[PDB]
Amino acid sequence: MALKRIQKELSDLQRDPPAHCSAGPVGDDLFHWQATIMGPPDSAYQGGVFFLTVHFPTDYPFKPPKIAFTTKIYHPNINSNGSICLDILRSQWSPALTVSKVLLSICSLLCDPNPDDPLVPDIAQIYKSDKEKYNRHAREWTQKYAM
Amino acid sequence: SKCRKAGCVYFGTPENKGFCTLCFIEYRENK
Amino acid sequence: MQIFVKTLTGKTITLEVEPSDTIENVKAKIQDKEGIPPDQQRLIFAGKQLEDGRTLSDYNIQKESTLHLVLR
Ligand SMILES: [Zn+2]
Repeated sequence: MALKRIQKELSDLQRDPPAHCSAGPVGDDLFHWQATIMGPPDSAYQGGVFFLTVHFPTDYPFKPPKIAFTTKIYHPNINSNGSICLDILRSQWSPALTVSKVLLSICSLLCDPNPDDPLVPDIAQIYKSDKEKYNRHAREWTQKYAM
Repeated sequence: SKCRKAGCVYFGTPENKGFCTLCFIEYRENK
Repeated sequence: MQIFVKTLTGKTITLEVEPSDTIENVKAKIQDKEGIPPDQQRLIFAGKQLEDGRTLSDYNIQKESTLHLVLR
């Protein structure tokens, strides 16, 4: 049943690819996927490309996919283990959402970080107290790691 | 249609005896 | 066969290709259409960065398949 759902989503991404995000299988295995987020214009992560890893639970779409960053990023909501603190990946998930939709939200998260739900508080403290030192540090982190 | 090599993520081709292009050249040179 | 190349700007470019074509071949083909010298292109497919020196048959790029293009 999940094999069908995953396939459906994969057909869609071939039909209307979301301009900055790309997702697809690792090898011939449909249950493990690899995906990228192009760094958003007018954000500190601009130009950089960011590789992620998505595993679907066998009871997908009812349980959310497990998505991590493989590329390093200076963000309050993404830790060194590449874990993403997003609510639509935990409690607010709905089987009506797709991987396309989630990837865009993760992109939005790069655009507008959640400063009150911080995986790495050090970084979130800068995003409040020193907005520009954040913008400065994220740019280095985009250039060394994502270029 | 994954390449025949155990730990290879790339896709093969019948014309390359089931190997992805660079495994084929690895096979032909070893062969 | 036919493929789609989607830039971050929004515009989708349509390209006539073959399975045995290399990346250098592709990056040269978009120079013919748009005018973006091959060294300044960054091509992605379905989550994987394409590496010059490997064919499209490797990455399983088939008909109607879509490549994202980052402008370096
Ligand atoms: Zn191989």
